Amino acid sequence: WTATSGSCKGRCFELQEVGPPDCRCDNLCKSYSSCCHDFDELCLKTARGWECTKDRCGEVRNEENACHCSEDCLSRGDCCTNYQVVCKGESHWVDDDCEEIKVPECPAGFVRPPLIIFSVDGFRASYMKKGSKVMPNIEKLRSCGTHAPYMRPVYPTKTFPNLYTLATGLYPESHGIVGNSMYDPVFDASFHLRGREKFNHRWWGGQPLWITATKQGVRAGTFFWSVSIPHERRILTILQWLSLPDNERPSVYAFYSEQPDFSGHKYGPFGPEMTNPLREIDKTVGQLMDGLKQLRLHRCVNVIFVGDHGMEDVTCDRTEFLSNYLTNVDDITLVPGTLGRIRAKSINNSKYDPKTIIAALTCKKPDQHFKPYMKQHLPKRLHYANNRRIEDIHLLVDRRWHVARKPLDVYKKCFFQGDHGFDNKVNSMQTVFVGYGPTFKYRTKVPPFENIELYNVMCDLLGLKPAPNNGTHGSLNHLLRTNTFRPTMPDEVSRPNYPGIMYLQSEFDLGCTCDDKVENKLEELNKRLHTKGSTKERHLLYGRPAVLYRTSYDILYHTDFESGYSEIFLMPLWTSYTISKQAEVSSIPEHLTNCVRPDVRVSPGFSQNCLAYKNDKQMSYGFLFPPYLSSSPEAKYDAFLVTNMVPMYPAFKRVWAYFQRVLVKKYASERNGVNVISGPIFDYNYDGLRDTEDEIKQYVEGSSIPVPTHYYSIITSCLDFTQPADKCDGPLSVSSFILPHRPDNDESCNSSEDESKWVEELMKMHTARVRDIEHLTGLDFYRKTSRSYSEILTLKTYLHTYESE
Ligand SMILES: *[C@@H]1O[C@H](CO)[C@@H](O[C@@H]2O[C@H](CO)[C@@H](O[C@@H]3O[C@H](CO[C@H]4O[C@H](CO)[C@@H](O)[C@H](O[C@H]5O[C@H](CO)[C@@H](O)[C@H](O)[C@@H]5O[C@H]5O[C@H](CO)[C@@H](O)[C@H](O)[C@@H]5O)[C@@H]4O)[C@@H](O)[C@H](O[C@H]4O[C@H](CO)[C@@H](O)[C@H](O)[C@@H]4O[C@H]4O[C@H](CO)[C@@H](O)[C@H](O)[C@@H]4O)[C@@H]3O)[C@H](O)[C@H]2NC(C)=O)[C@H](O)[C@H]1NC(C)=O
Ligand SMILES: Cn1c(-c2cnc(OC3CCOCC3)c(C3CC3)c2)n[nH]c1=O
Ligand SMILES: [Ca+2]
Ligand SMILES: [Cl-]
Ligand code: NA
Ligand code: NA
Ligand SMILES: [Zn+2]
Repeated sequence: WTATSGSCKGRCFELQEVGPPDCRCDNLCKSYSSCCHDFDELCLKTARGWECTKDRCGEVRNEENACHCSEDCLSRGDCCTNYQVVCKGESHWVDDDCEEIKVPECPAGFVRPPLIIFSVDGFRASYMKKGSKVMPNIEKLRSCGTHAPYMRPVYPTKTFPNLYTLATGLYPESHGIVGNSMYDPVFDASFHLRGREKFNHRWWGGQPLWITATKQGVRAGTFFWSVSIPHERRILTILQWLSLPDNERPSVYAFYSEQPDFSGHKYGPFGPEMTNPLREIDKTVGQLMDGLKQLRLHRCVNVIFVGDHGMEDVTCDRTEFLSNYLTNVDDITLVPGTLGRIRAKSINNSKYDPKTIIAALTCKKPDQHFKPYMKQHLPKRLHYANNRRIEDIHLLVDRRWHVARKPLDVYKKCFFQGDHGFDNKVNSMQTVFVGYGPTFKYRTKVPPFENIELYNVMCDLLGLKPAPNNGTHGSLNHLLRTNTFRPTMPDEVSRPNYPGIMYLQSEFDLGCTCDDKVENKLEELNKRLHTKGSTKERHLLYGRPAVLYRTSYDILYHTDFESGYSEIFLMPLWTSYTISKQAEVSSIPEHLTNCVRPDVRVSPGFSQNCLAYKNDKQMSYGFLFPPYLSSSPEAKYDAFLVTNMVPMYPAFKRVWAYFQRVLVKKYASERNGVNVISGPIFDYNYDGLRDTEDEIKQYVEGSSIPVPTHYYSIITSCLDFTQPADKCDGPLSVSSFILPHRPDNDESCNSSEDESKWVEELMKMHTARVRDIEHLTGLDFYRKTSRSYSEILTLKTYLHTYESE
């Protein structure tokens, strides 16, 4: 109950919300049916429209008008945004040449440049080029400021997950807004777009920018606008707030546009009906910039123009129905559309089985347009698993398609021609970023980057210390003229041992055998120097990775590769090797097919054993440095060391062998040499973070050898591919992957065919950032390069997406 009989007089768009049942006059009151009786009359004035005309100039202040063209309007802060243009011979902001903003040029009393966040729903990245003729204000922001060709949203590429990621710097799994629709089993409660539950604070985790600012004594504009308040009124309200006295005036403001998303759903992303919504958004930008210019704030404010996600062509006829696959369709609940989430209809049904649901959904039709996953098997780059609100069973839906439970759900719910929500790598889901203002660079293009990074930069823009988040602070310093954040490399926690020869062959009883008892002063000083690290500068190009947690591990040198070997996990944490463009691929000699050799630098007690693999009928083994790329028949023996061995399911060995035999040489040829770092990952609790020993759920049978959940590789070369990887003088180029270590290849529907038809497609799907691998392993890479640390942070956040242009 609200006693809606108080008044909004003098209170219109008040900045602190009042506690029921006193009536409200803030920009959100409509959404709560809590505005005072007189809110529309006082606060939502529309008389005479939104623009000064010739004959309104100098007029007598009529307070009924939506905006004013009288003489006192400038000092009142409530002129129509085109006042000075109509009545003072001034030019529109878009018609002025842009001039570099070297320093903030602000009115007296401003302690920092204000930040205005202008967010647009469904603004697909290619609108910047394709709609440029009809968006002159936006094009001026873009070309005069700092811009990215596109900005990558988070998954799912839905509105609320992405806006809240923008606000928090957190993945949806961490902030808790994991879709536009959700069930939380602990609350036993549901979140929906329509309705009241979404207002309850328990849905909304992390610390959004407005709370960060408030806690640190930076005043924030109430960010959110009830939908019926028109755009013109939102802009005028922001401009009025910017006229408050210094002690009351916010330093950060937000504008949100429901367009072009609203129309994009109805007409598709490039429907001829889409020109008008784009023109209208540009006009709103024009009104803000003209308004700032009137207030002499146009060279003082930092403006961010940012989208939440793009929009793809999707129609009712491109719907797959679970009723075409499942006999038991009534025993499941589906969250439907551009992603699928499945759980049991009733928790009292003990006959429901996710195993059989997944199987009935796997590779059942030749051109099936969704793929089912247990959430912990989704590509790690999605970071979409560690939340009780994310159902165990997930469907990744092909772009341009929908999934529904039953055909009745679609024709009793063709309306729409656009939608979004798909894999955040998809080109049509990419969105926009432009930063314009004193703190951004002038006429600068920056590479594509992920929206999780922006919270840190908005904090930087406001002099705020960011709450802990998933951005990599410093990776976007290259957007900024000043206020950069100067991070330090994390300190190494564990230093390595460098073991020499300490064990005799006969101390090992690992049940391993090798055909290698075959016999020199020249070449014996040689093998010794290699084992002391003589070739190390060739194979470890960027320093050894730092171990950022407490553990016991050894560095092992070899002719062709270097590794950091964990005495706790009984395998390398990392193995580093360089493969030049000239390198040759050889095969494993026949006599060496099942060769495993004891490593006399590492005790039997800290070694794997071959008997455990023999006894484990499910588990086999592979090598991290591939024997195929050995530099000489003699160096090849190093590759069969028990300290280079890792457990591998036979089904995964198909993947791994093709990577090592075919793909590594292919990249070396294409990139003029590559450096490769590979290693195991353990993430049994699917939280994206390195597991401790006591979190490991699976061991090679009868042993203490832990089974990795994933294998990674980081493949670095010179960005200037005219220089070989091992002799590179400038910026680097990287691609990485985190392959799930699975006992079957059910994920790849064509896996009964030759690896040349399916493995590279699997690797692409599991593309990753170096930063993702750092979280998962507790390692820090690129410790010693000649590049600036900010530049290295950017490289560590790079994702190679394999989408076309
Ligand atoms: C992306 O960035 C984020 C932010 O940095 C990273 O997430 C952080 O990771 C930390 C490590 O996992 C984690 O630290 C834990 O904090 C626990 C206290 O948590 C509360 O307080 C914080 C701070 O205000 C708050 O943010 C949290 O909010 C979460 O929970 C509510 C709902 O419950 C949500 O509204 C909110 O969205 C958020 O949920 C997310 O995080 C939780 C995990 O905390 C997930 O479960 C959710 O699914 C969701 O993803 C909390 O309100 C603290 O209690 C933990 O301490 C335990 O472990 C330590 C090790 O130091 C041990 O010493 C302690 O004994 C303790 O163990 C005890 O509790 C155990 C569990 O019950 C029990 O098993 C033991 O036996 C002990 O009794 C821990 O330190 C931090 O909370 C989150 N922060 C956020 C915002 O999510 C994230 O990792 C990054 N992702 C990647 C890929 O890098
Ligand atoms: C969807 N929505 C909104 C709305 C607008 N902006 C938002 O976040 C932005 C605030 C500024 O920083 C950039 C993020 C949010 C987040 C989701 C809570 C919601 N308002 N009205 C409406 O329908
Ligand atoms: Ca983990
Ligand atoms: Cl959703
Ligand atoms: Na075996
Ligand atoms: Na298969
Ligand atoms: Zn939408």
